[PDB]
This record gives sequence, C-alpha cells and structure tokens, in this order.
Amino acid sequence: KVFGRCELAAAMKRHGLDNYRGYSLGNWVCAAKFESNFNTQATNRNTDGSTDYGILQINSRWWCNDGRTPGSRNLCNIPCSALLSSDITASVNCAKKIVSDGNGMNAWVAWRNRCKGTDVQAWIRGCRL
Ligand SMILES: [Cl-]
Ligand code: NI
Repeated sequence: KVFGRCELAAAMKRHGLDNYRGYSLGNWVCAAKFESNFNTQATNRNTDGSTDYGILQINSRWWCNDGRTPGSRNLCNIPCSALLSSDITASVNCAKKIVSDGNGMNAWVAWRNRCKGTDVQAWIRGCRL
C-alpha cells in the first residue's frame, strides 16, 4: 500500500506514535517519507547482506528474520515479510522497540540526515487528526 501523507499520519497517531519517546508525529511521517516514500512494500538490500523492510525500512540484521541474514537477532520476533503489510501495526510495534534502544530516531539514517532539526510539523499540516 502507498499511503497518503495525512492518511499515514492518522494511522500512526491511532497506533500511538505521536510523541512516543518524545518524538512528535511529524518526525515519524518525515522518516517514512524518506525511508520508503510511504510504500509499505519497499525493500532495499544493504552492503552487509541484510535487507530493510517496509514503511520504516526496518533491518533484518537486528530486528526481523528474513531467513537469509546470518546471525540475525530478530529482536522484534517477527518475519520481515510482516513488515510489508498494508496494516502498519507490526511496523509500528517494532519501531517502538527500536526508538527505545538508546539512540532514539538516529537509528534511521534518513531521519538524521533529512528530518532532524527541520520543521517537521510541516508533515502533518492540513491534516484532520
Ligand atoms: Cl531520544
Ligand atoms: Ni536503512
């Protein structure tokens, strides 16, 4: 599924991401835009052989099992394919674990490079939330 901006904002809010660990909703929408272009089916292979999955490009070395990443820790205890669903629940639940892990949203390179320090509230402007 390719989400619209406000549609995704609403879904993330309902799943409790607004101000989760102090990160306002715009941060999460901005991260999803630049990680996946709002596409739940996005996948991208990394140099180390791991793969990133879904709307928030969650990595198979640490967080999910895709059966081809040796030494995967599967900390979200889910197959990576579950992160590609039209239903973003699994992605949100896993992302909550990631952002609690110590470096906050810096875990997402696109967030650090393209969202951090910017006017992220622009990402939810005009939306009926
Ligand atoms: Cl933080
Ligand atoms: Ni990545």
